[PDB]
Amino acid sequence: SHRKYEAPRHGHLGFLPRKRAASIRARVKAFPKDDRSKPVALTSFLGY
Amino acid sequence: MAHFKEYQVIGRRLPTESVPEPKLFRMRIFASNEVIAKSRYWYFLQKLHKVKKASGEIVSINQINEAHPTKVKNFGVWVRYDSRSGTHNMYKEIRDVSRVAAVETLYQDMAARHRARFRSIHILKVAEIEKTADVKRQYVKQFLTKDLKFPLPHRVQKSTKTFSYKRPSTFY
Amino acid sequence: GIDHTSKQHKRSGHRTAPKSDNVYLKLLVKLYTFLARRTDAPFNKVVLKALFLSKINRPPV
Amino acid sequence: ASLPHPKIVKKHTKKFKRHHSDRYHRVAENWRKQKGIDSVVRRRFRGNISQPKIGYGSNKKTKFLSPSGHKTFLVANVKDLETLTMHTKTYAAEIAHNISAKNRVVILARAKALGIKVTNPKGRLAL
Amino acid sequence: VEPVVVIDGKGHLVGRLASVVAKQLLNGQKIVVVRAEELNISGEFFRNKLKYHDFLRKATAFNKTRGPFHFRAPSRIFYKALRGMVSHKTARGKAALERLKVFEGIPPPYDKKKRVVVPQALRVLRLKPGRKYTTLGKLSTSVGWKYEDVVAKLEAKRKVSSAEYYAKKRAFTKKVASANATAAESDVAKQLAALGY
Amino acid sequence: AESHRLYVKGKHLSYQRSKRVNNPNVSLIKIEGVATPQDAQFYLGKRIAYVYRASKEVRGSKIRVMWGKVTRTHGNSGVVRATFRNNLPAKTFGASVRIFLYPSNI
RNA sequence: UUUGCUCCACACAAUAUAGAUGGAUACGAAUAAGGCGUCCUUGUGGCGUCGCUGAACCAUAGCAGGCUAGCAACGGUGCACUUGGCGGAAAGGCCUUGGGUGCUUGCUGGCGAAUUGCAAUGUCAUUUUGCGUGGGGAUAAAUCAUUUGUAUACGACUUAGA
RNA sequence: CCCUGAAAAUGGAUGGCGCUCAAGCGUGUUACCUAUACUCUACCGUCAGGGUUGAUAUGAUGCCCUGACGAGUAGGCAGGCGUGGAGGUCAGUGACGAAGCCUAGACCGUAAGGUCGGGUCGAACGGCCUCUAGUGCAGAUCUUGGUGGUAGUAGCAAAUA
RNA sequence: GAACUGGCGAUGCGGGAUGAACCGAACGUAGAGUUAAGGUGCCGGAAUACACGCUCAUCAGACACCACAAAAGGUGUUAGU
Repeated sequence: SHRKYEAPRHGHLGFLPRKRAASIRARVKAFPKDDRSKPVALTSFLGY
Repeated sequence: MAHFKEYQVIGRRLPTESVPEPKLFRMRIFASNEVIAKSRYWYFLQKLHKVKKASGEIVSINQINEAHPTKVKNFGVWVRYDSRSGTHNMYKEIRDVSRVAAVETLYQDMAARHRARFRSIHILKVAEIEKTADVKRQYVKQFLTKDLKFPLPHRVQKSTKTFSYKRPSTFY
Repeated sequence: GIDHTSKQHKRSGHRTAPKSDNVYLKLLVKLYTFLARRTDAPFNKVVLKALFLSKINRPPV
Repeated sequence: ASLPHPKIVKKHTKKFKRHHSDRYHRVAENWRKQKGIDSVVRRRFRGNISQPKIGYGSNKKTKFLSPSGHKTFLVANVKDLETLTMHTKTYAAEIAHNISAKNRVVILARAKALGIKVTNPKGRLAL
Repeated sequence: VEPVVVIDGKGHLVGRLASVVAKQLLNGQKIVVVRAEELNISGEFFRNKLKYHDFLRKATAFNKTRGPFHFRAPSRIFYKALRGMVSHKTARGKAALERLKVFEGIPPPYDKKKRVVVPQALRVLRLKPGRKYTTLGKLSTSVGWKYEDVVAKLEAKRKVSSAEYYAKKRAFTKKVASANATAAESDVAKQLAALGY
Repeated sequence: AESHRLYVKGKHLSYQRSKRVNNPNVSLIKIEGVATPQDAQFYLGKRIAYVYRASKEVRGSKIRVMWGKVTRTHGNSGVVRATFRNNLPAKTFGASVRIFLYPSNI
């Protein structure tokens, strides 16, 4: 039978699995869309 | 059973001492063979007179061949058939070269359009239409115009092999 | 399949030999088997069948 | 050689092993007929082991024949062996398992003298 | 009869092509299918998209990563159709499936090899004119395939290069036909015509 | 000559079978270039060889042969039935066989 | 590491084959339309011709293919050399310049084959290797142990140490 | 015929893939596929009907001829296989190796089983005609004994060290 | 819960995917041929046979037992009175 009281789910199912990242340096998955008219430039930087 | 022939079936009641020479009733029956033709004869004689096969006899069964089996004819057919919810009378027109072929077309068409099985069809009448202006259905009328001619667009050619090397055409 | 009208493999229900192990009775049976095969007298067949019977089927005379 | 015989047909060369003798060690291969009420073997469902039947019986003209065409007669001594003296093309002598080696030598010599084939001439040979 | 048969999937109906290819592979013929994105399915696009969404909802409830997988590429949709027509769970089915390659577009080395058609699976020969049909590439893009544009660009490049090949081929075959015709009506030509050549 | 073939190519398709039971004593063979039972009537009685390779050399060769013959036609599409001295091993479903031209009635 | 590793050649041994037995022979698009050829006042142009299947085209003769001289002509086709290009979708292939050399059944010439005994796949392919021969090339790392805490139940992770 | 009427809970079922001048629906004509069914043949068994004795055959519940049959729980009957012991016989086997045991080695039988080879072993044991029974095991939460997986696992953490 | 018959129980085999009972057919061991019921795109043996029509569904339909559908409606389309 039904829950008898509605509640939102606990936690976000889009951040699964809650495993260890394969590297200590997180991967950059998407870069900004290229604007070929602009001067050449880095789209990201590294730091601590 | 649509390898149809036409038979004349003539039969009668069995002669008795008080009534010799009964009245020799005759029917025209479309059927695949003589056994079915005699069955249909007794079916209709039972349904219209008080004569069953046990009290009667088939005097003659003869196959009637089309007199001019190689000239295109317009045929008017009257049928009565049984639907799922009642009995109906129908008139149809078939353009074809012989009576048996018209009746074959009739059975196929009644099966296709009304789901009427052979069991469910009585062919009341098949008669050649003597002349035009008596044809009343447009699907027959449109083939009776002057200088008729039409193409057959989109020809599909049979291929004997699994793979073709040419990406075929439908010209005709 | 066959629609059997009678029981299959049915033994005739008659003794074809004496049940006894008397060798002399068996020699008598051999004699009358030969006699009933090689003569047409029904007497020999009757005697041969009578030689098969049990004690209760041969009451004293 | 032996008497000429028709070709030997066995009709079932495969041992009839008891059901689940490959499943449980406690069930021996010696054939037993399943008598359970639900047994698929007894009910002869497709894909199961076959059961021994009288239909598999050997042709009576080749039954008991060895592939050489001889019937086997077990012999324990020379006197047993001469019982096959006049029957060398239908019977072959087999020396019993419990005959000593020095007696097997004598049996083999007599069999070679009389023409009797011996099925196991190599048993207990000394070297 | 060829060691490898390369099938141009453009204009074929997916299920009839799948049935033909499955029987070929099961009978031991090697098949490479190119231009899977140009395959056809009978019925309107919205109808086939509804069918694929109904496919998409089927998944193992307690773990979706083990449920039925929903491949979006046109070549994998056709491969899915080929499964179900091959008993893929047997060793013989795995061998028949290993005899098969399916591609979007025509990659090398097949871009320089002859492509054939399967007339019993050709839409133009099979579907009644006026019946709606679906294009596999657009259906795949709608259900989440990512590479329709790059395939179209790269196929345009292959088509221009192929057109240059064909113009050269036309020149050579016209030369050969004219020189053959010049050498016709000679004694050998007369005798070969008498023999049927 | 670049060709030396004196046999017709064929494919071993399957055993004789119903939907769920096969019969390994009979093999179904598709002969290349044969499409009707009328055409397949030509090849009835022709010897068939399945040729295969082994690592171990047996009798002066490493390539072994299984002999059989065409018995009757099968279906409407030129497939024939064949029987072999020993049944074909069913891993050959899809393998090539050779239908020879002997015994010849032509 | 019983003088290691790797790559070309090479004869040997194994090997094990989802199945060689003349050739996978390349436009694109349309199908109620097209292909090819030709011509022009270059088009969504005129004219002609074709399809109705690859039943085609190429190839195809020679001890499983041995031994040889020419003739018109400078063809055809392999093998190494070589000139330049083109191809990145998985390019790993395609095209081309020039010479050398073998064969040529385009035609006319010259010898042989047998006895596998009346058939027996009658062995001609394609992989993966290991041992040798003779030429070329190169001359490391990882783990354990120790160490850190951006990590951690243990593994694992992240650092450092000639 | 199609559509509306036509709403249920894990994701899912014309069996599946898929199929649209069908690979759908109605109807017709053929060809083809395959059951332990039908036809013919062989072999096994069963039942039935028969032949076979004046020098001719293991001397007859033997040999042979002919025909037809063959599903089966509970159950009935028949013919056989195997075990302990008893009478008789083979003047049987055996320390030159009995019995037992092991043997993806061989042979016979439809089968119960029988026989042989090889290895191990050390003192008795078989074939045949009969007699006799405390005579055949997979189960009984069967009895007694022995041994697993679990598993190098749980646990060996109260009483300050 | 009764009647008659045929079955299952006690029974495998081919077909209905699957299933005690449905269809076909009942069974010694084999070979050859032919079929039953059911099928012949592929799974899967067997015509992507031939022929006449009907149907396009933004919940099509697809074989008896059997795994459901109604009253009521539609200038959808097809025949007809």
